[PDB]
Amino acid sequence: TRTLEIGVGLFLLAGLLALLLLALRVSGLSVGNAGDTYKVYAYFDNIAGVTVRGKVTLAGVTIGKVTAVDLDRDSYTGRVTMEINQNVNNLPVDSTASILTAGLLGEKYIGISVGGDEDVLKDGSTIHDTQSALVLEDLIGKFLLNSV
Amino acid sequence: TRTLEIGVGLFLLAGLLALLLLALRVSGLSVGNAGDTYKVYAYFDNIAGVTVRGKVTLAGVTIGKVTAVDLDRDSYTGRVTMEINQNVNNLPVDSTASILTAGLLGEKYIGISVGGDEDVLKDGSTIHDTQSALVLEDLIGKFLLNSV
Amino acid sequence: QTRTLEIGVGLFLLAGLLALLLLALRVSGLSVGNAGDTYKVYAYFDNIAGVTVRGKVTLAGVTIGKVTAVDLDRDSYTGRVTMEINQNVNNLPVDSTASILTAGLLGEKYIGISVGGDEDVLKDGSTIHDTQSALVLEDLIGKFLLNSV
Amino acid sequence: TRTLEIGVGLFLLAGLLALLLLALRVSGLSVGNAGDTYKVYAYFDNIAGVTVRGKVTLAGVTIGKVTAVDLDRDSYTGRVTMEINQNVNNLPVDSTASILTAGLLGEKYIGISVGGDEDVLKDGSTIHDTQSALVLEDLIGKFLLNSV
Amino acid sequence: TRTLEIGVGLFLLAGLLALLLLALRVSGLSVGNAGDTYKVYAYFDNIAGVTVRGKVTLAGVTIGKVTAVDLDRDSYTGRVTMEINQNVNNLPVDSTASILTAGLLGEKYIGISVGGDEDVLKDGSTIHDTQSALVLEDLIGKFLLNSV
Amino acid sequence: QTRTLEIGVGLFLLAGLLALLLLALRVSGLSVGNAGDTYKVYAYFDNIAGVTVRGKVTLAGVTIGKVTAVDLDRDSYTGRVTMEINQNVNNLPVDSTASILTAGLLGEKYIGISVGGDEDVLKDGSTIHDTQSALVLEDLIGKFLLNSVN
Amino acid sequence: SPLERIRLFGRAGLDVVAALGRSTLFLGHALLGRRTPGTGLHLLVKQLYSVGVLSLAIIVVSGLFIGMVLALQGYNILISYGSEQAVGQMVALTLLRELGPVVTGLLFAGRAGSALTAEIGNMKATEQLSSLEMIGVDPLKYIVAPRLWAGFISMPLLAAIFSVVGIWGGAMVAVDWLGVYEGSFWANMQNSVQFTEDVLNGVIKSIVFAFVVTWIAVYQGYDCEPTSEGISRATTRTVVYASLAVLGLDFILTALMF
Amino acid sequence: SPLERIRLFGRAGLDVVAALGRSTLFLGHALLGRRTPGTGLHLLVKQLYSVGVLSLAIIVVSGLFIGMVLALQGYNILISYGSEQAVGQMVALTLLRELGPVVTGLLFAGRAGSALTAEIGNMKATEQLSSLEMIGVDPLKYIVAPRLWAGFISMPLLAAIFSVVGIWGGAMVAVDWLGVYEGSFWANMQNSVQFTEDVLNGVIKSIVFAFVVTWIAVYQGYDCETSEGISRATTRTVVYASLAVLGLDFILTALMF
Ligand SMILES: CCCCCCCCCCCCCCCC(=O)OC[C@H](COP(=O)(O)O)OC(=O)CCCCCCCCCCCCCCC
Ligand SMILES: CCCCCCCCCCCCCCCC(=O)OC[C@H](COP(=O)(O)O)OC(=O)CCCCCCCCCCCCCCC
Repeated sequence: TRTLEIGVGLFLLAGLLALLLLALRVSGLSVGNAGDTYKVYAYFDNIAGVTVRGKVTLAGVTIGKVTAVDLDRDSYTGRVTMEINQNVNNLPVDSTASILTAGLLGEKYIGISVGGDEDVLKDGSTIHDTQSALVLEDLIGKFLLNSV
Repeated sequence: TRTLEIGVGLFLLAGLLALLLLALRVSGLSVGNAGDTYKVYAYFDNIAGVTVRGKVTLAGVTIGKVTAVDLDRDSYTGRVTMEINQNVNNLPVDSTASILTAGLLGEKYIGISVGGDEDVLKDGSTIHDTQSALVLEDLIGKFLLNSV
Repeated sequence: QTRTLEIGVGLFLLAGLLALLLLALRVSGLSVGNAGDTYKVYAYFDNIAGVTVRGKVTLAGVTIGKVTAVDLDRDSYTGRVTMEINQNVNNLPVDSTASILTAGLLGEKYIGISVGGDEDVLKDGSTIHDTQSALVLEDLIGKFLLNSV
Repeated sequence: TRTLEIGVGLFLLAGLLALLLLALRVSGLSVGNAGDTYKVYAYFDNIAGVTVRGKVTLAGVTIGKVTAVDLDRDSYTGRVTMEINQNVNNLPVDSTASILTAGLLGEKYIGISVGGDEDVLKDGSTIHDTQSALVLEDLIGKFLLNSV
Repeated sequence: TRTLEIGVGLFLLAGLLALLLLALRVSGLSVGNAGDTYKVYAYFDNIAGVTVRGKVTLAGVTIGKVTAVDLDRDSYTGRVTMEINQNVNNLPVDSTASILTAGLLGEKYIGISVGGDEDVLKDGSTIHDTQSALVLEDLIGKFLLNSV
Repeated sequence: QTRTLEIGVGLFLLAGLLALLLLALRVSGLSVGNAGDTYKVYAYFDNIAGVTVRGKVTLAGVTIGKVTAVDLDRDSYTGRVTMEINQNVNNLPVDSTASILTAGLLGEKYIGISVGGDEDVLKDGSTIHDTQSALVLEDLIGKFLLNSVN
Repeated sequence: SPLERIRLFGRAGLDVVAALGRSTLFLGHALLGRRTPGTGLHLLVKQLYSVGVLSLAIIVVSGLFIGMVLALQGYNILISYGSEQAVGQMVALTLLRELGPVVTGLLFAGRAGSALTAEIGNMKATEQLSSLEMIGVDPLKYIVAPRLWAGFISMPLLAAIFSVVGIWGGAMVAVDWLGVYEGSFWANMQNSVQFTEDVLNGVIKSIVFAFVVTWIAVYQGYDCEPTSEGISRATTRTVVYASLAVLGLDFILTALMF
Repeated sequence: SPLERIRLFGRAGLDVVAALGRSTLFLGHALLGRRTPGTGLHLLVKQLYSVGVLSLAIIVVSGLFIGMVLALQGYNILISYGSEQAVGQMVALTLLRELGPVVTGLLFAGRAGSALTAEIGNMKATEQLSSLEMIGVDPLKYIVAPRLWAGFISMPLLAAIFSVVGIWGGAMVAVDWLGVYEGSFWANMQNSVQFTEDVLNGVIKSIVFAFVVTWIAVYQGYDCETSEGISRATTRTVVYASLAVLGLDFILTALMF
């Protein structure tokens, strides 16, 4: 009969919908609400807690997702490769890519400033300057010992 | 009256379809939350922790949920679109917004502050002035490394 | 007609099963032999950031009741908190000041009522006239701790 | 047959022994952990985080638990009723109990600092001297708005 | 067909008895003579976050365990005992033993500073001079409530 | 004779369950090609409070490896930590110091590595001679609270 | 026919409540009707062997497996936070107040919730259950009353044994496979369970299912139509309804006491 | 008699290790033997309606109930930890990482692990299967192969639907009656779920004791004797499949925490 096939098709579609929901509406992946995105390199003198799948942001709004971290085997710096949503590409090249601790003890994500009005971007280029990752040590190893 | 007891099938369907509607009734509103909500917009300089559906608050009590976040491609600032309860409509225009923090670790929620002027609002208008959200970087980078 | 009796008993027991709604079914929340009823009271605050309903209202630390309503007034834009107090305590003077304290350092923010002093106790169904707000992190930091340096 | 009757008996006794093992070797129940000891009252100004069954202590080592919290309607203070370990019967009356947070963010317990006096204890008398528990609001509200 | 029937039966019974013997060996796996850990006493004025089976350490690495805590009836102060691996047996008596907090909020442990150089230990002796564990109240109660 | 084949393939299936899949034992991770070949490094400290095993060792924040073990150098009576580094990163000079850092504000203490200044790089089986110790809320507050406030 | 389809749906819906009423009538007649001549305690003993003791291997191996799963799972989840020394508190909390009675319901309703139904069903369908009425012995007080009384007082004991073995087998993997302080395990365990709030709570939560699982596992067997397929359909209706009842009544009995 | 009891125990030990062998040979003949003349996809659809679509009304309601249980419980055990917002990162971990995939095994092997063996054993008893070899159709690849393929591809979908309904129930009860901030709830949940280590882990964890539940539910009915034989084989398969759900749960979660 045909009610059999309609029922089993509805059940299969419900199972596939549940799988895709658990994937996207719970975790999120390359597939999802976001479309195409372009990569961007950045050089930080330290990335303390920066792990993959952070929230690279501007002014708070999410700009994309960090992709890879590396210790550049030449300068011993943190090379961070991140993804930027194509919904926003107008950001300038000559900006500052800072790390920020979310709230007070949230995930250490990446924010970026606006770099004036120069040549916009190549979306695959690198960044020039960045504020290194703050930690308890670089602070309480100078301002509690070699200070008042 | 057994042929009349097909009506119990409808007693069950109308009791199950009602359960279905209640399953899609997840809004938290009977007379309290919004009733018939209304739009408003705000432009912040940094919206770090105001992920969508966060509670908006006047004098602390919730008013609505922030419906969406936006990076305005013009100036790369944060245009948030938030919904406001129906009954609360005496919010003056000079009521400025600011991003308070939930307790001391909880994710940031935005609130408004009555300034007081005649022209109330338009529910489709926007808020001009505001105080941005704090960040544990600028607070120590511009006010601890700055004077100490 | 055995189906008549079977359906009758089935319904009389399905009722006793749905007699377990268990969604705010016991409006009193302690037991079946405790105090019972409670007095109502309201307070007008300037900021009630963390006074989420079903919290605790207390005096000197010992819990007195729970917050029921978190309403907002349209005229003055000040939050109106409507809480209840257990029957045993009914002797709080009117001049008592309600202030929102933060449990521990991060715990749920409760509303304490510091006793002032007067003869007239209360109407216990009336409001409070004085208060002290709930110190929020942002407004505090930006105003004062930024002002020092 | 008695061939299986012991099996039923054996494994029923095993189930009951398992109930007793759950009630004793997982909960320290009324089999004897601290003997039948006497209470003592203490009057405080604020008992905010003093839940039931706290850890009343001396010099850090545990002494017993608080049995009850009360609002004595006369002076509107905190009447805390706590049990003291019976073998410890050398706590003078001039000793004072103070509410302390366990370490940095632990549950608010009370600790008894020994004053030292000839007369020691009725074990049912009240205490007089105390240091009421701190509260963030009153603390930062009277030492940040005035001092600096 | 039968010479190996009961043969494999006894093979399986031997496997099962080996499994049961492996299961039983948890409680008191191989403690024996407590390895090479021997008692040593310590006195403190206040040990808040020091419960039974706490951690002891020197230079951060674990030296042994914290055996038991109690209240001396005479001086109304806290005695605590700890077990020390004999692999370290160069700890002199003038070595101090203070209380530290794991990380910044982790349960309080006992750290031991090696101190000076003298007759080492009898592993059953009693450490003499030390510093107690900070309690939140007295700090803000005598450094904030009194100075700032 | 069919029962013989049945029990034979039954033993075979039980073997396929136990040997190949169960016993949760020695790692064959990339044991043929494309491996990491972690190499040991020693470091002497003064307090390793939160450097329990299976922690993280990193340079500039990107994880370089993990901590193998910790111990007490009996003669020195100071902490000794042995941690591994991937053979891809063999460019860390000798005078590169180690330092116990705290992730965020409460995240577990990891071992960061500040680069050195000499040309001699490493042996990956050698030790680290100079470093900075960890902090401790008690000794820290014990230093600059009653000496520079009162 | 769509209208007759709704007729059949309403027929099944009313049949469900009719069967529920018939079932509570049957339970009433079974538990407190009268003392029949053949009745005795040896019945209860035989059934306690057929319902509980045979269901010991399944429930004990389940306890061990679900316990080491609970431990080896929480240890991973607690490793990131750092409170692994409290894993003993976790398993003794979940496997004793929620996952203990729930899984031993889903399992006792699987073995002795299907064995019971199939057994007294095959009784009804071989006239062994009817031939008892000719001899005069009421079948309720002889065939089902010992089943009910061996399900009421063997599922709580099964849950206690299950929770004990699960706690022990969680220790046996947290301690001797993932390496936490055994003393710390047991100690931090017995400071944060509050027997009168978790252990007795789990025991009551298990008793309520013990009553509602062995009642719809022996009724569904006393009510199956007498054939070789009605029985194979009742021994599935009872597993479905008993797992559903375990889950639903556990939801209720945990909303009644958090 | 002791010696005869030991003989019987050795006989049973040889049987169970030979049954696994016979069951494996049966699975082999069932999945990849040949192409029987009467097969097709209509059989797979029909048995997918009996195995999966009829087992929807049980595991969906089970997901709802266990979701509100998981939320209403963790929030209670977290109300004393201060992180009552992590409820999202719980009812989407316990109900995804271990309990949600497992309970779908303990339940699918109760509704379609028992109905399957009853429907495929009563077939053997009413001479159905033996009357299929005379028509020439291989009974394994016509009667039991669609059961196997309807258990392989309908238990994972059941687990996914169970986890989705459980997460949504934990949400509905975490926000309505528990008052937890919906925003922070879904936020922490979406953040700390780590797809590649939890979602796909639960899915493979479900496929394992799908393959192993439908295997011993179908076999235990292809190898039973009479109504008393099937009424016992259904209990045997419910027990063996709950055991092989929990045991495989332990073995799998040991290989990936
Ligand atoms: C957010 C809202 C959602 C919550 C919904 C609430 C659900 C509550 C749980 C549902 C119960 C599931 C039972 C399923 C059985 C069924 O369907 O019933 C189905 C069968 C009839 O089906 P048939 O058609 O096969 O005959 O009925 C029975 O077997 C009768 C016995 C059922 C017993 C019901 C439970 C009784 C409760 C007793 C509690 C008091 C115990 C205290 C004693 C010490
Ligand atoms: C990523 C890896 C992929 C995973 C691969 C899946 C592996 C499949 C193995 C399943 C084995 C079942 C075979 C079929 C059984 C059958 O039909 O055979 C059924 C026969 C029944 O014989 P009888 O007629 O005598 O009753 O035997 C059984 O009942 C078997 C019981 C099943 C138990 C399986 C549990 C396996 C795990 C055990 C845990 C180990 C303990 C260690 C803890 C310390």
